[PDB]
Amino acid sequence: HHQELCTKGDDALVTELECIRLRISPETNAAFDNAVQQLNCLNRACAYRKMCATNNLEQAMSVYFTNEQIKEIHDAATACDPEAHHEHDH
Repeated sequence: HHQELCTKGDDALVTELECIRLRISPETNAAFDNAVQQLNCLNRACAYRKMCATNNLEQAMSVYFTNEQIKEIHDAATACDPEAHHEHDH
């Protein structure tokens, strides 16, 4: 859209920031590391949020992990919950 670059603001993106920094559990480290390596944001939230914007990090990370894997790191990095659920969803 436009105003959809994570409309939960930088604030909740910072919440997710800490829920990205929790080392997570999935291929998160390997995958995003060479992913946000691409974008070279260093900060993995730049990566995650730019996918949230219009993709970016998903290149290398998605090469490494599978769709199901990033389902995990999805709810992992947003809910800070990489083990409990592969998908919290609701």
